[PDB]
Amino acid sequence: WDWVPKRPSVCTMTKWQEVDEMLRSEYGGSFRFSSDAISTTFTTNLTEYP
Amino acid sequence: SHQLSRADITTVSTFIDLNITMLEDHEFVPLEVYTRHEIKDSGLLDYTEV
Repeated sequence: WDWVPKRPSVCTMTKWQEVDEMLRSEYGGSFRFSSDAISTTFTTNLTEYP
Repeated sequence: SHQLSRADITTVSTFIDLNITMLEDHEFVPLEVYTRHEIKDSGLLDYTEV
């Protein structure tokens, strides 16, 4: 078989959704990401994920 | 002396204002994290295909 480098060949996370308008709000020491296109809301901590 | 239109005299409001707007109609689309085919494909070997 043809050999390819490991790092640019595999992905442990896969792109699922693209959101044009995902409103971000800061509330209760958390970030709320709300999308009306998919009617979906996520809650995250205020700190970035490296 | 003369006649006057109703608009000629400034009016003070004797009504208390109450503003209500309706809830907007929303549409929920079919959205799944993983489909049936992706979950089936997750397996490394399939006995039937092999």
